Amino acid sequence: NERKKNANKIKKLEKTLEYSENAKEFQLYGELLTANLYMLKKGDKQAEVI
Amino acid sequence: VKLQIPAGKANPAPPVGPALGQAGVNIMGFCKEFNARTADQAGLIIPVEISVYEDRSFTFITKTPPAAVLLKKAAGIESGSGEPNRNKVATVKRDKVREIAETKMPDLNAADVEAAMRMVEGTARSMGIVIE
Repeated sequence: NERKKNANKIKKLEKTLEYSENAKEFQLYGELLTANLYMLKKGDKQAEVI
Repeated sequence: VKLQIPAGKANPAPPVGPALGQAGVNIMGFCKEFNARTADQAGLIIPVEISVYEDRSFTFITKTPPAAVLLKKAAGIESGSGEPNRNKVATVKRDKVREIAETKMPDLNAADVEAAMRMVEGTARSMGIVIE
């Protein structure tokens, strides 16, 4: 049990894990806005980026 | 504005593109001005102070690298002592103190060699290093 049990629960961990990262996307762009922190409005959605 | 950049690198936007993008300079233009003047090692670190007049007449003084950098290269540390006065993760010489004096006595900030060393060693204990 404990062998197969936790083998199952831990491949299950991995299975559930692979999906979401959602961090460096928008991290690098927060850095971009910090860089271009002089062309901004508080009232926009879009950006222009390099 | 103080910048802290390797002598051979250019166009790191995120550091100065803000810092003198409100000033509005060519990122690679000024960074290659910097490399042309300090045409030296990339991966190095020069402190460099830029002075801009009201009409955007920029000049700057490059200066000697940090003793942190020189002694990271000496001892082989990436971070300083995780706890100075409890961990010493790096070691140098009195000879190294004199080497760094002769390196940077232009930039050093006490008129005597011994008071220069007092400040240098204030920094050596700041970053937690022992002597050989």
